[PDB]
Amino acid sequence: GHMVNSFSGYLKLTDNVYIKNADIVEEAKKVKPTVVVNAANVYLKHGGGVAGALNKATNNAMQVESDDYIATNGPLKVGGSCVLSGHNLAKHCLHVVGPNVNKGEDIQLLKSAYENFNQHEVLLAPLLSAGIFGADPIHSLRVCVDTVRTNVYLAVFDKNLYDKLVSSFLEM
Ligand SMILES: Nc1ncnc2c1ncn2[C@@H]1O[C@H](COP(=O)(O)OP(=O)(O)OC[C@H]2O[C@@H](O)[C@H](O)[C@@H]2O)[C@@H](O)[C@H]1O
Repeated sequence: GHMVNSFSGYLKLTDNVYIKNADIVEEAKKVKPTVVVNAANVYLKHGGGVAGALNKATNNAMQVESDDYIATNGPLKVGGSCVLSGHNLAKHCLHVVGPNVNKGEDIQLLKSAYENFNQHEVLLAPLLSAGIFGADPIHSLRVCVDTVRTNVYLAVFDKNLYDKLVSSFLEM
């Protein structure tokens, strides 16, 4: 049978949102998901954070394909997305651009970002904008839970952040 989208060890937060303390790259190898989400910039230049880890795991294939896409089509809009190959990690990678709060981009665009998730049944995803782009992780989670109606399995790398998110959620 197909052991595709074989998620295990997630906490169910809502009907359609699950969360786990895991490296999204390790989850990708284990699950072989249809879609993995990248927390991208508009240039798909995969730096630190999730983007760099995903790219490193593809031996730079993601960056080469991303360079090609951007050469052809130009940059994404903040809040926008594109579907590219998941290479050796997944069938597809949904590249989504959260607002860069560190450069004072409108936090409103984080709702636009998560809206992209609704075009896909099942996603393995991180918290958009909550790392290098300097949004409050609890805010990213709230906007995710409030916006996404499809099945999202969130991977949080940092144990302490995972614990703060889960406690903060289960108080309301
Ligand atoms: N390997 C990982 N697995 C799971 N979660 C991770 C991982 N690495 C980081 N995280 C967490 O995922 C969330 C997203 O952080 P970033 O990946 O930095 O995303 P973002 O804030 O949107 O920054 C995007 C920017 O950073 C670059 O990676 C990217 O090219 C873009 O310029 C944060 O909570 C971060 O701690």
